[PDB]
This record gives sequence, structure tokens and C-alpha cells, in this order.
Amino acid sequence: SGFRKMAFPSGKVEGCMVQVTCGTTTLNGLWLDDVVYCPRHVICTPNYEDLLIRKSNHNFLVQAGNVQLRVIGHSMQNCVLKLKVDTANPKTPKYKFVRIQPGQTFSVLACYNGSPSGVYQCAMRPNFTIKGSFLNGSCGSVGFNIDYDCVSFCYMHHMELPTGVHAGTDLEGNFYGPFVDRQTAQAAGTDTTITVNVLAWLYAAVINGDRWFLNRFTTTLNDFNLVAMKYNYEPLTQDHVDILGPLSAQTGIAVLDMCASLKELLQNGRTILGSALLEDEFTPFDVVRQCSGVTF
Amino acid sequence: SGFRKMAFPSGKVEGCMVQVTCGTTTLNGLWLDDVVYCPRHVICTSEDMLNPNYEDLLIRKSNHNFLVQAGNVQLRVIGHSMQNCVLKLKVDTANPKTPKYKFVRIQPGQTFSVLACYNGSPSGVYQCAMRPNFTIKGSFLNGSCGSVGFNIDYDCVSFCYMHHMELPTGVHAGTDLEGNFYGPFVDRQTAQAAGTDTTITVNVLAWLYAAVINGDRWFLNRFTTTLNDFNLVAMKYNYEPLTQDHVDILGPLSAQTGIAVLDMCASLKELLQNGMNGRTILGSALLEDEFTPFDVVRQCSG
Ligand SMILES: *C(=N)[C@@H]1C[C@@]2(CN1C(=O)[C@H](CC(C)C)N(C)C(=O)c1cc3c(F)cc(F)c(F)c3[nH]1)C(=O)Nc1ccccc12
Ligand SMILES: *C(=N)[C@@H]1C[C@@]2(CN1C(=O)[C@H](CC(C)C)N(C)C(=O)c1cc3c(F)cc(F)c(F)c3[nH]1)C(=O)Nc1ccccc12
Repeated sequence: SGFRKMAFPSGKVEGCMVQVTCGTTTLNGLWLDDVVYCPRHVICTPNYEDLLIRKSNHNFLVQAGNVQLRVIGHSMQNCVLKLKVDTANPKTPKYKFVRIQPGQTFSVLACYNGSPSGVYQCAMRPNFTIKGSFLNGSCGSVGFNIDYDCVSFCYMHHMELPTGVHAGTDLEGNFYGPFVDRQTAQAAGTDTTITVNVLAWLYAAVINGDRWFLNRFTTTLNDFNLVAMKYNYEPLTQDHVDILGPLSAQTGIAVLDMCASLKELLQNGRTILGSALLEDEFTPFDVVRQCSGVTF
Repeated sequence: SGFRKMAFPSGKVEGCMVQVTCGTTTLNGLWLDDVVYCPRHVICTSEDMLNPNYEDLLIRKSNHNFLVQAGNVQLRVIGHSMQNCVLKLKVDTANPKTPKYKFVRIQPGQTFSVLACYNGSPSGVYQCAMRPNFTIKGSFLNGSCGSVGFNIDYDCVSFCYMHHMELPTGVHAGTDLEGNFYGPFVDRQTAQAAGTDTTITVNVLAWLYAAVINGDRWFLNRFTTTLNDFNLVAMKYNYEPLTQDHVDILGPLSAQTGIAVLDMCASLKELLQNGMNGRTILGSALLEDEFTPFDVVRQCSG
């Protein structure tokens, strides 16, 4: 029993982290095969096309611990810098690049100077920001999930907003949300609660012996959606009902019955899983992987 | 900026996890050098779990009775010895992935990362704290015994915990890497009760300093208190006593924010009497006690 904010085992990702230095700027790089992916803002003192044409291969100092890697080429893809290196990473795992949807979670391996400092779970907020923990030097730190034995890289850290939340790109350099890689005052849209994730966390509470919030009532998907609007909650789709199915069968509580419990919880407000708020940073798959004991 | 429940990168520990099987029992083992450390209850029979005689069961075991697997590589056991509640299995090959490591025994209130494993393979990593009643609030299912707790300063892995059992309340109990249980727990399937748990006061105060560092000031007040008056309050709320030693360790955080410890104590006293009134501190609607003053410094400074 027990329910914690559990990250993925970061072992496969640590073997990919390298230090990238350009001028007086030092950040992190993701070494996969013979390419090092890192935020392009490492070339700033901005016109990225201009600054990149004025760079040579040896202008980029890449370090894998104490081993200096020789840059044999460089190219830009959106907001990511791709540095071709002479040696392929022997610790390159089975990996792929994915772009996650708002509401999806991932583990962040925070790094400084190419070395991993810590690991934590994060959710891609519906306003396309992450509520992470990043200090100066953590750009290039990545977000990932693990399915079977494949690392799915979904996030690269680029910036912090004046509000304290963070923003970054997928591994193709495409920013999540309306953010740009300029050191300018940027504002995130009004954030909303990930409804399907709160429902999955309520199923995790039933699995761990918390039933006080349950009620006899059931609802329709349309009535529950009218309620979600009045509370800044993301709409619940029929697709979300299908992904909640396995958790609904394991507890014997229909999704629309748990929706009537969530409606009641939102109108009145005890603790659930040691929290005094409705937690939205656990997907239905996060609940299954923790409560079923999925390994990697 | 930002404040999260941050675990240590588990890479160095994943390379040490092996699967240990004894009879019909399968659990996790920690492979360091040519020794595999695991909970000794792996030698218990499904029938006699209440009062096993470990010295008696270990004398009737041979090296070939222990099946150790490192992924797909079966390791040959060349010897076996018992140290308190841990079983140490001498193996023929030294772990090539053995990191720089040491064994430490933590004090209640201290935090650490838990690499949860099943069948020798890592499932997940979370942050934990040694509760004042000597239990941990882990997330563990059957087959998780042998999973370890660790801290990684510089490049050395401090192994401080090995998972052994779950108590009827859903909390967990285990040993240090010398096999000494934390608390009054024994490795038997006998009726065991953890004492009434209490809140780690110094950790809540450190987390309040982390909130000021991250721009949360709503809970602050002009009042100050004495250490003795605050301690009378802590009792009325099931909080552990705040000692002068705790004031000293909180010093660096107090100097970085300019808020005296006894002033933050008057804010905690106020927070305990009213609550949150709908407000949140660092995204939590409760007073968090699982961050030591050193965890706050690690995360906020680097
Ligand atoms: C990456 N190495 C660091 C880590 C940091 C963001 N970051 C950057 O390099 C950012 C690059 C820009 C996208 C060009 N960066 C400097 C910012 O995001 C940034 C700078 C400021 C301010 F000066 C003021 C401000 F109000 C603001 F919102 C800013 N954002 C990160 O994740 N956290 C952090 C803290 C301190 C310095 C750097 C970074
Ligand atoms: C380790 N492989 C598993 C994981 C589990 C505890 N655990 C054990 O093997 C424990 C060994 C004892 C110390 C001999 N174990 C069986 C328990 O701690 C245990 C068994 C029971 C009960 F039958 C009833 C009960 F009320 C109780 F509190 C028990 N504790 C773990 O951490 N969580 C878990 C869940 C289910 C099975 C095993 C384990």
C-alpha cells in the first residue's frame, strides 16, 4: 500500500547528460547516438540564424564528465541546437521523441554542468507551462516517460516565467505553448485543473482505503462538464472515460459516479492521500503503474 | 525558482538491484562489490512467519539454496552470513556498476530517496522521511522488500534504509544496511503497532523558509515567540519539540530571508490555529514536514 509522487527510474537518462559551453554560457545537453541536443539560447550574448552562421565547431565545448567530446558539425532545428559529435554515446538507451498533450505527466531530471542533481514528477499544465524546480544552469534538463524499455523524451528545459513557473520545448525544438526563447517578460494563459487526473487520483484513494468522499449519486457526462466550467476544470471527454476504465473496473466505481463525488468535493471542499486539495498531477496510467508495480 | 519534492537521480542504485529467490519467496537484493544485501526474512517458510528462528533456518541453508539474478545473469553464491536482520550473500563476481558508497544510520526527521523495485527491477523513485515513530510512509507492494533508501551528496551513495515490512496501518518499516531495524520493529509477521506519529517541527519551519524564498509571504506575521512557549504549542498539535540545536541548523535559512526562527515559530503557531483559509503554500494545503533545512538549501541554492 501507499501513494507517493513517484518519478521514473532516471538511470537511462543520466547516461545521456553532457555539459555544453558556448562563450561564457554553460548549460546541459542530451547526448543520444552522435548528436547532442541543447537549447539554442546557449549561443546568446537575438538573431539565432545570424549567431549560428558566425559559430565554428570548436566554439561549442561539450563535456561528458571529464571527457571532452569533439564537435564535427552543428545545425538548428526550431529552438534546439543539434551538435554532431565524433563519438556515439555508448550509454544511449532505446529512446524516441514524443510531444505530450496538456495533462500528461513526465519525470524531470534536473542537471547542472551536465551532472544530474535530482529527479521529480511534473505535469504539462493546460496553459502549457510546467511547475518545476529550476535554478540558473538547468536549461537543457529533460522530461521523459518510460514505456516497456523505451525512454520517451518529451521535454527540454529552456526558461522560467516571471510567475515562477517554467517553459520549454519538445526534442524537436517546438515550444509548448505561446512562449518564445527571448529573455523577455512573458505571461502564461489562465491555468485550469486537469479533470481526468483528479478522477484517477480519486481511484488511487479508493485503492488505498480512502472512501469518505464517495457518494450514492451518478451523473451524465454533459452535466459534469457544465460543473467543470464553473470551477476552471478542463472538460472531461468520452476518451477520458475510456482511459479511466481499468481503474473503474478495479474499484467497481463507475466514472460517472466518481464524477458526482468530484462535483460534491468541489462544492464543499479531511485529507485524501495526505493532501488537502484535489491533486491533478497523476494520470490514470501513473495510478496503474504505481498500484500495479510496473517495472523498468 | 520553484519548489518540488525532489528525489536523487537513481542511476547509481539501479545498477545495484538484483533479484533474490529462496524457496517460493522472491525479493530484492543490493549488489555492492561481491556481496548481496537483502532482508533475512527471504529464508522464512510461508507457514512459520510468526516466530522464525533465523539462526536455525540459516544453518539449514546451502549456497545453492539462494538464487540471485542480475537481470538475465544468474550469480553464483559462494557464501552466506547474517548481520542482524540482513542477509549477506557472498557472490563469485563483483558488481561492475558498484558506485562510490557508504552506510549511514539516519535520525528520525531525516529524508532520503526510495528506489522501489520488483523482481530486481526498478519501478519508481520517490522522496521519503524517517518519521518520529520510526516508520516511513512509503509506497510498497508485495515483492518490494530489499528496496533501498539513499542520499547522494557529491558522488557517494549513502545507503540508509532497506525495506522489510508493512504495518497494519499501511506505513512501512525497515532497517539500516547493517540490519538494525529503525524503531521497535521485528522481522516477524506478528501483530506490530507503530507509536502515535508526530509532525517534524524543524522540517515545517524549513519549508516555511522555502516559501519565503519562492515569494510566498501571506502566512508571515509581526509576532515573535520564546522557544519555551512555542514548545508548549507544539505539544497541543502533536508536533515534535523544537530544540536549540534545530534553531542553529535553521540559521542559514533565517539569514537568507531575514526572518528570525522565533518569528517563523509565531507564524507556525498562527498557521496551526487557523489553517490555510483556502490558500496554499508551495502548492500544498497542509504544513509539509518532509523537507529538512538541508533539503531546502540543496534545492534553493544548488
Ligand atoms: C537556463 N540555463 C536558465 C535556467 C533559468 C532559465 N534559464 C535561462 O537561461 C533563460 C533564458 C531565456 C529564455 C533567454 N532565462 C534567463 C530566463 O528564462 C529568464 C530570465 C529572467 C529574468 F531576468 C527576469 C524574469 F522576471 C524572468 F522571468 C526571467 N526568465 C530557470 O529555469 N530558472 C532561472 C532562475 C534564474 C536564472 C536563470 C534561470
Ligand atoms: C516484502 N517482500 C513484502 C512487501 C510488503 C511487506 N513484505 C513482507 O514480506 C513482510 C514480511 C514480514 C516482516 C515477515 N510482510 C509479509 C509484512 O510486512 C506483512 C504481512 C501482513 C499481514 F498479513 C497482515 C497485516 F495486517 C500486516 F500489517 C502485514 N504485514 C509491503 O511492504 N507491503 C506489502 C503488501 C502486501 C504483501 C506484502 C507486502
